[PDB]
Amino acid sequence: HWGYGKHNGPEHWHKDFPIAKGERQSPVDIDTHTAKYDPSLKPLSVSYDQATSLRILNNGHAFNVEFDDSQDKAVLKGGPLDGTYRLIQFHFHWGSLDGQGSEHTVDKKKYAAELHLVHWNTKYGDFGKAVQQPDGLAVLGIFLKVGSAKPGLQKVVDVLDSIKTKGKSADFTNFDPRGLLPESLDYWTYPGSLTTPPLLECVTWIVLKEPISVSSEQVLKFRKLNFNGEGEPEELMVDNWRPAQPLKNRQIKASF
Ligand SMILES: O=S(=O)(NO)c1ccccc1
Ligand SMILES: O=S(=O)(NO)c1ccccc1
Ligand SMILES: O=S(=O)(NO)c1ccccc1
Ligand SMILES: O=S(=O)(NO)c1ccccc1
Ligand SMILES: [Zn+2]
Repeated sequence: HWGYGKHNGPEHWHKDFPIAKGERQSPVDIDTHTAKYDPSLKPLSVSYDQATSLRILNNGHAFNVEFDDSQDKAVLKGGPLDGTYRLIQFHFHWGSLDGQGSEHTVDKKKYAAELHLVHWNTKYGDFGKAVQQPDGLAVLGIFLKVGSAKPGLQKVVDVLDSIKTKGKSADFTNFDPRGLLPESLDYWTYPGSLTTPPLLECVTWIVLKEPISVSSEQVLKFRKLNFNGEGEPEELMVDNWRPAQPLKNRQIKASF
């Protein structure tokens, strides 16, 4: 199936997922000098105080920290969003080297990794129905740069050896996603899509300007994960990022 290898990578996805060449695909390069401040944007509200993480899973593409979304425990509101969006899971995209890893770029600059907190519009009832709507999802993207260690990420880092291969999962309760946010909520927003197949165009992207810093040791542990399942030839889980796609007929707005 799809992956990030030479024969099943981003350049091959379109054959099974035609929308890969669509009109609102993600990620995109964020040209800071073309994005315009938008006064109509309301203050962004990230309410993760009642978040309930459940477990962490290696799905063979990345690892997802899943949350209980049967109620409005962890939600995203405001900004360019209408209504309430429920956090369902978060994951990262990273590279084999510190100079690459992020999916979105800023003035062509690539970060070592990118965090994606996925939320679905509660007016659609469930994630499944949400991915059938143009405003069904909202993903908060956060860039990671190598520097000082990020305390709030260590818990994730230390559980990774228990989910080394595809299909493995482990309990991951009481994790606070607020520990992964930067001080400032300044952001850029634009209409986009999932950056992984099925590449559905149902996402309102909210990408924070301020990156969080993680240590070399922390990202190094991300790179020890496997794309393969237990017992198969080892393929390190690195460079699981989709490159920038054509912006086409879209405008990126800045909250600042
Ligand atoms: O998911 S894909 O990249 N679509 O072309 C793929 C490539 C090779 C074999 C199976 C799937
Ligand atoms: O797609 S997932 O991240 N892993 O299965 C998920 C998380 C919460 C609920 C359903 C699915
Ligand atoms: O676009 S993503 O944030 N990363 O590909 C995403 C992944 C799974 C489900 C929704 C969004
Ligand atoms: O574009 S990718 O397929 N995923 O990031 C890639 C694979 C190997 C090296 C760089 C990029
Ligand atoms: Zn992602």
